[PDB]
Amino acid sequence: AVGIGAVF
Amino acid sequence: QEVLVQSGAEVKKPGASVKVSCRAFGYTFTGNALHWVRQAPGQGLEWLGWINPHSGDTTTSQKFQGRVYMTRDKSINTAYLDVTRLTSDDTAIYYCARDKYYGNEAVGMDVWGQGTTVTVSSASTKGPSVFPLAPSSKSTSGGTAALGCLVKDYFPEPVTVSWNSGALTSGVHTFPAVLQSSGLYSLSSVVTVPSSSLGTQTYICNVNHKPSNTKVDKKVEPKSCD
Amino acid sequence: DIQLTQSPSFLSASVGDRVTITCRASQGVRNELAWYQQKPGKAPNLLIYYASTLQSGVPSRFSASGSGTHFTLTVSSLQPEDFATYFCQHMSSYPLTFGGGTKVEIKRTVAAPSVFIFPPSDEQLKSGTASVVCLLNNFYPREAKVQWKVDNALQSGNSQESVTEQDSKDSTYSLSSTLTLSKADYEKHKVYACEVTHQGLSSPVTKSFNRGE
Repeated sequence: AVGIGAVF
Repeated sequence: QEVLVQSGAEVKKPGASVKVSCRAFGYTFTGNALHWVRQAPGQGLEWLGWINPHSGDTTTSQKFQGRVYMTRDKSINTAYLDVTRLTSDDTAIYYCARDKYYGNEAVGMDVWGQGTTVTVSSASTKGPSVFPLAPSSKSTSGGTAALGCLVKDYFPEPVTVSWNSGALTSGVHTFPAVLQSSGLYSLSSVVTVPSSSLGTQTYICNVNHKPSNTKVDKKVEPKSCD
Repeated sequence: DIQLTQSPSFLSASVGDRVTITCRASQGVRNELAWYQQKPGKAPNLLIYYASTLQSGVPSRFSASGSGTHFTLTVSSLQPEDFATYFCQHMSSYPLTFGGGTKVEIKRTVAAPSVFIFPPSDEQLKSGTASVVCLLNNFYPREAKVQWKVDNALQSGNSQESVTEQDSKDSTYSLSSTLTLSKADYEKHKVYACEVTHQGLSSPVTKSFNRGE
């Protein structure tokens, strides 16, 4: 799926 | 629990900008992507974009790029949506919504803000004109008369309508407002009552419009013929 | 953009029925598909994600299946709180898009509307406009044809309807149709009529009045 990067 | 709380309703002229805020409580704000979605009256759901609150990275739908901007402020757990160069086509309820974001990908929107209504129009604030919808012997149906008030030409939404200061509730229908071709709103509120007692009962509609700071009453009486 | 087409768009059902709602995608979206419920005045609530995983807090009478381009949401043993609009959504590429919705409303017996017509008030005419209101009260099903006839001529383009949400007590609808004319156009004609066609009416009902009487 689309993603918008890591969040930790 | 986990909640998102948005800022209050906005009213703007075409060409203006609006900034809507959304604050997260009960979970780590920067742990989940946050979407912005809008819904115009009577219509479906349209995705504007989303933001990673940790990094600040965003994706904006093609049709809003260069016009809608998403930011955040970690110190107050708040995301912002700035919509610029507004037109009446931007009138809608705007939602922020958290993604479950398992695996750092979109999965589904599990916590939603309560929404923020944004109205864009060239109209100016105006309280309603209130006209009686008078019952007539000629309109009797069985043992029933219908009566009401027409609440015409106000801007922006909403109005509130009661009858007899809230003492009359049974049989009342206050219709959803319609946006007229003039750009002002209108609605009617109606009630069914006994025909037999129209000569002695009292019916007053109470119409309040907070944006214009107006409170109006209209008595509604049976039509007589001379 | 991916188009999500839901069918049916509108459905009537009873408590205890099983409802099957389909979402067809214009290109494949794998399992990257969610379903939502929305009630009037409220944000949507998530029901399903990963095409078939149930969201925590959702009853087990909700289930879903599919992949690729064909998905199905099934609500078994329908309960009163399940009458709502349902939407699918994909997240397989940008932009995210939603289906057009499927509204599930509750069946009840046919009820003909009571019909009332209201001439414009003298107060409003004094201001340059005339609004004529036709009210259809407490009817089922929702489908109703309301036509304005002015000196026997059918009107078009000068009226607006508003409908209530289905009543939580009696499962009926009420509807207003408002004909709005300038004073000049109102004064052109004499006989104002609203004609109502509805399943509960053996023949159409007309309510009318004569301007200035």
